Amino acid sequence: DAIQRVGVVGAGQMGSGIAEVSARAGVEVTVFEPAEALITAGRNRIVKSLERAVSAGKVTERERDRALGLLTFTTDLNDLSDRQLVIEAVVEDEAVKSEIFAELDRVVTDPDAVLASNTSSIPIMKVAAATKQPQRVLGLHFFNPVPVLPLVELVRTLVTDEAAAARTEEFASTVLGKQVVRCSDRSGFVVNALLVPYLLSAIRMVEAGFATVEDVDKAVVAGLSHPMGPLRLSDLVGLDTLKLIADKMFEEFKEPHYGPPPLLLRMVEAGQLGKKSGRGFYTYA
Amino acid sequence: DAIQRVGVVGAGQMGSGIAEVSARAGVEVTVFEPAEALITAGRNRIVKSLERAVSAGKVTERERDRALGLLTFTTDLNDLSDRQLVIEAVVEDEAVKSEIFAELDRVVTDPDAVLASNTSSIPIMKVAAATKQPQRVLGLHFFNPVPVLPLVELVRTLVTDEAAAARTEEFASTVLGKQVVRCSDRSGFVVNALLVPYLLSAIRMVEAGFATVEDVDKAVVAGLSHPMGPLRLSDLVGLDTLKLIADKMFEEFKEPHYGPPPLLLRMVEAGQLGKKSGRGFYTYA
Repeated sequence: DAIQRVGVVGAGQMGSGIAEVSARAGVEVTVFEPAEALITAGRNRIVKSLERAVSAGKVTERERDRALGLLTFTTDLNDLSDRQLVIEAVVEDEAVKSEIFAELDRVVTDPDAVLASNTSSIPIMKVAAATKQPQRVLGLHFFNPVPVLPLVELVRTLVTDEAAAARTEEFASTVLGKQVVRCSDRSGFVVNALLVPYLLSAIRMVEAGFATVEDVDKAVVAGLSHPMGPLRLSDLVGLDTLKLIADKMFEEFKEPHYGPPPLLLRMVEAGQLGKKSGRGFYTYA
Repeated sequence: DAIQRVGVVGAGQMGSGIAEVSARAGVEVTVFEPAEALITAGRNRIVKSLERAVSAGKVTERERDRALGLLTFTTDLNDLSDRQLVIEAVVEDEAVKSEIFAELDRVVTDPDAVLASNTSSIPIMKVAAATKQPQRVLGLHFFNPVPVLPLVELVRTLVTDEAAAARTEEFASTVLGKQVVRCSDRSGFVVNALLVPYLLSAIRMVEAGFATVEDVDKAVVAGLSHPMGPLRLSDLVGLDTLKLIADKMFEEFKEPHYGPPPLLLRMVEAGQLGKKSGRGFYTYA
């Protein structure tokens, strides 16, 4: 019934956060990547994250050691054969995700197991259709920084098994201590679908010279009590990431207000991607 | 150069808020309503407000009385003749605002005086066009609760005098302690033009059964760290106010995503206006 054996495929920012929160909650976690370079970069992310948490008095030294003791890193996909829940968080590319789900579906043989994707941009039904048992597949969508933000979106396809969804929801709630939000398999789900068009409209105001970057952000923090204004927040999301979600939402829904504005296109093309490149709507030193 | 004598036209929720914060800032304030019944309603708003604020530790016993000491209520518009700044916050109706601004213009004779509108729905140029000195008119847009939210929008028309704008900005910053955001005379200004399409998009999600009211609000609070989710917030803005602002944005810009969705229309027709009627997206006892 209950989930004690978790697998994670991918060890970027999101994959590393998902593995960290699962190990800190006391679950056995196996992290898979195809190459030794990617394993070591993933392990180093988790080690550094946990070292910061210790320096700030949020986790003890023994907690940190216990978490690391529950993490197993491997480049053999067969080490995932005994998992009850596997979460995929790799590059946002349809063909790479389909190949990984075909191979997970063969290797992970427990009929009660769940195969979940963290994707923001590929429809869940498309990765489910890569498997021989599509009823085991769903969306489980997390938010950076995964160890802090207490939310997941749980996305059922047309064929997701009801009992698979209930097991996953109970895991996210009872083990990870997160709030669970349900929705249908539609581009952007709930959170991104409200957030991205709002950020785009702010970018359009700036582009049309209707208000400055500083005044838009000021107006939102003071008037709406958000922690951060939309241009600052676009910079944190990443302008390339914002452009990709916007492109997928336009493709699905065809309404022009979902499409990326010209200023955003010009900034992505110049390499002005926000905080991660050193500049977007603001400069980062 | 410096403002010490302020007039407020109207004593509903916004006008009483504007008078309170000016009196607490140590400026002299005359509040005007035509009918004596409206006057008593206003004083009581302000005394309740100042009491609820002494209750929760916020202000020295005598401050409350210094503030009350600086407020004068009148049913004679000619008492506003000596005002340096007059702020109108009456019913959102073009023909009513026009009459008031034409009279104000005749009564206030100082050429350096400023006549300002708190309106959300009428273009500032239209109320300016009703006066003989249009260069004295601008928008000064506050946000409820006015003694808490530290923001105003300062909206220049095509003809607002530079000196009038700079004096008004200095009053808002230096005297009221508010942040000041500039923009042009366009439906929604900055804040409402970002907020309202975002709220409408949440309502469309609810209407299509894509996610529940509680799940959308949960996702925004946990996911985006907003203090309040969009349907809770709609209930607090008022669904009638939301419909009015959406109607004007649609008339100005003609893009369908600015128009009010059918669920919002039916709710307003049913008298389900949010917190103030006892029911909107949620029930209030």
